[PDB]
Amino acid sequence: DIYFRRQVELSTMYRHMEKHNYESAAEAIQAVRDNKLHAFIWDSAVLEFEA
Amino acid sequence: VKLQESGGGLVQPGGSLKLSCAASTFSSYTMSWVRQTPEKRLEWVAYISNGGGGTYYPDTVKGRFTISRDNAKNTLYLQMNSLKEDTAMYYCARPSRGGSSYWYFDVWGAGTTVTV
Amino acid sequence: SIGIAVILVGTSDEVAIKDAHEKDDFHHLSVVPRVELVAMNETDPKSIITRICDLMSDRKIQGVVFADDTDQEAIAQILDFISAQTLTPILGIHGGSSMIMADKDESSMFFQFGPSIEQQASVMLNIMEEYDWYIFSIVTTYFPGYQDFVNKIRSTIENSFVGWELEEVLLLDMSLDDGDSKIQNQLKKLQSPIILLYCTKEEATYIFEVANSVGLTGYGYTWIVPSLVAGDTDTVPSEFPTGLISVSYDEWDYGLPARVRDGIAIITTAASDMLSEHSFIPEPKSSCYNTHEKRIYQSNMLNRYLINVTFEGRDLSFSEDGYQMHPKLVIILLNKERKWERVGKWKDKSLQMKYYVWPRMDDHLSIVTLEEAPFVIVESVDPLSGTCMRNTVPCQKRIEEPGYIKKCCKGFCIDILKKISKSVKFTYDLYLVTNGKHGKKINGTWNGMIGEVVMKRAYMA
Amino acid sequence: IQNQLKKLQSPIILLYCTKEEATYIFEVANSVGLTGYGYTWIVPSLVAG
Amino acid sequence: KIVNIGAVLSTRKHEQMFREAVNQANKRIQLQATSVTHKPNAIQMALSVCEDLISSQVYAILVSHTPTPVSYTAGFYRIPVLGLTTRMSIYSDKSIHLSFLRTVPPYSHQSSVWFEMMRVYNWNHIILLVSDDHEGRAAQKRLETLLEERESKDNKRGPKAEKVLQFDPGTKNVTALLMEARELEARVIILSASEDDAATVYRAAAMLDMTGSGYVWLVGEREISGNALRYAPDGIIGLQLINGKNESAHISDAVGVVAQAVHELLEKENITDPPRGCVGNTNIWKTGPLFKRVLMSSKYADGVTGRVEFNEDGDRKFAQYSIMNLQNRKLVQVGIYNGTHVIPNDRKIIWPGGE
Amino acid sequence: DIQMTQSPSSLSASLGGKVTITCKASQDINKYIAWYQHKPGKGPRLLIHYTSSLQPGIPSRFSGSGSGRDYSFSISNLEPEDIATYYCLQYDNLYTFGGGTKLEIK
Amino acid sequence: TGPNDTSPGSPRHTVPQCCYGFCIDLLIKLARTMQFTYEVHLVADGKFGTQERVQNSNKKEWNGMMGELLSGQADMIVAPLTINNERAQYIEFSKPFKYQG
Repeated sequence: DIYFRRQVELSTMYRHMEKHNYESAAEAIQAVRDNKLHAFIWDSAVLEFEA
Repeated sequence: VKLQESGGGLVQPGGSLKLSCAASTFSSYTMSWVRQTPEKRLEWVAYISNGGGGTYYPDTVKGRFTISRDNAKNTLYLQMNSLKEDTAMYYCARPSRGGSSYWYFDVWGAGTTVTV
Repeated sequence: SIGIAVILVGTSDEVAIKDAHEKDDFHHLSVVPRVELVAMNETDPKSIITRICDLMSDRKIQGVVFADDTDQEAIAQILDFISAQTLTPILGIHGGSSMIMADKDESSMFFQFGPSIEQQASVMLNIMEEYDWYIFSIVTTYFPGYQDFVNKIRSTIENSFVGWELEEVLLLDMSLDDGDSKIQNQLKKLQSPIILLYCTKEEATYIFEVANSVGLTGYGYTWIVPSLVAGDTDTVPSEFPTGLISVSYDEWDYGLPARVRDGIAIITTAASDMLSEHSFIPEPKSSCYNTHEKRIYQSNMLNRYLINVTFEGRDLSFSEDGYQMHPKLVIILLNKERKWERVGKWKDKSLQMKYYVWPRMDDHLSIVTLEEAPFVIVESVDPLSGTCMRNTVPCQKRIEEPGYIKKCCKGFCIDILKKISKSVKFTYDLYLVTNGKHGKKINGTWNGMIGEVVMKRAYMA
Repeated sequence: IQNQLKKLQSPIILLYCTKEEATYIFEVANSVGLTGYGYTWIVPSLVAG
Repeated sequence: KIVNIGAVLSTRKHEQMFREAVNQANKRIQLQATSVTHKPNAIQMALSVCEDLISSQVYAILVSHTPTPVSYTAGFYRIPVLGLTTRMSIYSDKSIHLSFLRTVPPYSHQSSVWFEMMRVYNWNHIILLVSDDHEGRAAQKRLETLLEERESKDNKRGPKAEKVLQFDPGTKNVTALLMEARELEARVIILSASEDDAATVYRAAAMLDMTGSGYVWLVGEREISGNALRYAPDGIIGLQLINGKNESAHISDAVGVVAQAVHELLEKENITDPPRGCVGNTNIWKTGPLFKRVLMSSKYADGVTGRVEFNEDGDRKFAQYSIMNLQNRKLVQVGIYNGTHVIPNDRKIIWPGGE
Repeated sequence: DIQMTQSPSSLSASLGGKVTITCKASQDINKYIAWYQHKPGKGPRLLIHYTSSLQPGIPSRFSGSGSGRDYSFSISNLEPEDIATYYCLQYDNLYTFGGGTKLEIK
Repeated sequence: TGPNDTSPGSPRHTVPQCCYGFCIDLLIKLARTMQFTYEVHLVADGKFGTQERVQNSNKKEWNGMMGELLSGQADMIVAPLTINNERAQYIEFSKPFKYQG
């Protein structure tokens, strides 16, 4: 959220991101598998282990 | 502006006589009126504000009296019930400097009687 | 009963002021007011105080309402001194006390003005978020309380969507007012279109001569001219061009007797709150020079009551010394050598401005378009700001209604035009078609975009 | 000379003149503040030798 | 050319100091006299303003040693800077008074006196207790202006303190704040509160044993009254200003710096005069800033016991101290202070509590 | 409510004598005083304000002093067109009245 | 020492929990190397620390974990905490464990 609000070219993307964010990693990880959330953005050193 | 009373009588023993005092600006002006004893005492009767509210009496005639006013016809309305031991004269008095407060009148009425 | 004293100093019409309040029926409340008029050719400070406390013994006066034909920067600040000495409320709008900021006492009982100077800066931010104006420069002298003010409008960061854009604050010492070796060395930052200037009228009269001496004339305008500090639109010298953009509440007061009646209602509502919660009336002070302690300790419930009171949809919760949240504010138009008047409207969040263009001391085009796939994309506006961030256009669509809300336009050709505008020199008047018949020729005539081409409407398409 | 400036916010300024009119115009440049900035750039020796 | 000299407090010092002072300044350029004492407090002393100013305020502002109401009344009239030996901290508020000048440093001005302590006995673990008043916030701003120094360019620019507190419950709660402050490893205490609050932290430090070994105390001015109020045995370090109780030296240096200002203003030409009385008048008078100018551009070595200078705010700029500490219930005097010089000692530092 | 009591019962004096009648209320009035005089059947005439301020048209025959809740009102040098009866008014709360006395001439 | 918010809605009941893993093993090695007595208590909310302008004023506090580092609730952060320009304004870091994106 810092990297997106820092960037201006991604600002509209962040404005599309403001209405669907989550509070924890496992919440979005479980929500991707229930097809309510088509994509998720996080670090490689957790998502590559989780995959 | 001058004050003129009307509605004088005590024709029913124990009745109700709505007396009045008309005026000829009295809308920002409060009202309170006076009966006179055989000892001539200018005892107070009732209290209204200029806007109809603030309906009060002194301790002489409390409990029996129904009070209102109309600033359009510039008149007071109160029925006399407990003056039945008096041969009183009533006048109206419009207190000076207006408002919902009270001040020192020279603006008094004419003076009419209520006799039983 | 409570005692409210009104005092007018200077030539005024006490009849309209008298008549306004004596028709206000304050019944349906527990306490009723008690007015007291006092006029006005006496103008020493000592006579004013020794008149107030000269009265203050005969009648139970809970307070004083003074007037708008004085100079209150001087005498009036000592009201918080005498207020905390007397524990009696004093309200009002009036005179020379235009947005006074000071370190008044804790035990003073007095609220005044309207918005704060930072709430004023917030509406100045809502102004710069109407036309996306971005501050290139601020210039303020060393007042005893300016630099904290600017360092608070600086610390009020604005989150992106927008340029935050400070680039220079400038504090100049006006003791050593060498305009050659100080104001010249502090310039060169004036090559920029926006300069903020927070000062007084007399030092502006000096510094506008210095700005004319260097060449800060053409450039058009120099930007913020805060009205509430140096408030005399009638007798301002003008040694510059136009000026007066800014905001006060100081509409020529259609509401001044209404302000008096509203304040009386505020006081009576606070006393009604005390009678509903504790009921006891603190007796007002009865002297100034004799036995001046006068039932020394008093319940601090009135300072809490002065803030918790509000009057129906109008008076705000009165917390910061008298600095309210949403009082009515106005915007002024723009010349001092021809005493121009109010041109804007502000109400409680919103701004309405009926000029739409910046004057400057022909490259203005109307441009008519059409919504399609990704060349000109039309989307709705933000529900929090009204304007558009990346879309940067009005697109004043007609329904006619050229005041219908300025729907945002995106897409490819708009991104081309925003480069072509900086390429030569442009100014948009962007709007949509209405008949919906773009590129059509019927018997005799053309319709749609070519229809507004053949009608010679100073156009592109 | 004041209305023709403001272009001096820039690091390089060429100046082709004579010594006497440079003596005038260097007073004007000192009057506006064209001192610090360091140097002002071309001072052609062969003209005012 | 027969100037006036005001006074406000009481009828012993008017008799020395006033008839003697007009004859002292008469060597310059002539003077005379009216003076009063102002015996009751609020507003009765504010009542008798401009019973004396009816022709004194053309050439004199009444000066002497709660000192705050008459400065507000007789400071309305565009009245230049006065030097009065008060205890106003609230004298850096240059809008609400065009007229103040200290002749004694304020309650907050012990801070750079502390800042020079950071060098001798360099310690970098400081819990600084600070009251929630405007005075405390002013002292906070001054000490942060002192912290924001040494910015060039040896393990530190200087000792940055551990933390500070805010401490609203002066008379109610010290134990919770001190229980949290015991944990932070710091052993240096800066305490700036009232003398009754000093007699209260006398409770909570003694119950937590935060007055013993290592616990160095750095008190404000109103702790030397607290020794009476009953404050704990030793290792507390306190400061004390050179005479502010021998007021004759104050009125003498006052008469020297006003005789220098009268002689400095008398040599000029456009000395326009304010109107008389206060009878509806406004003393809007262009030589007011000139009075600040004539005072701000001259020195003042004249006097009896020491060099007195003036700052941009109106402080003394010099810090002359006798520094004490209570060595078993008595204030033994240790070295003294003189601005930027050394603190030349003549005694032995005990150390707090045991050692 | 506050109640007043005037006193006592008599104004027995000759032509040009001296009499005094007292305003006595149950509560503090802060010099809230008035004074009225009337014939039997004619109607009151104002005398006195806050500082015993007399009325234009009313002569200097009437003076008074007092404070707080107790007030005295003195009449002297009386011409017998003032065959009257004197009455006191307080208005701390809305209005207040007591007994008052009547004038006879001997 | 687990959070009080053991069920992340209303109730606040702190309990001793137990932890293990990567950072715990490296902390074991660093504490054994540098003679560290240490306690570990979890974070208040779980929002990784960020900056925002709070209380509609001129105050910027740090939410979450980094505010607890700033407020003296801890002195070291041993967690997967990324390196940013905004956190490293006044918070010293180390050589960063890994390389990822």
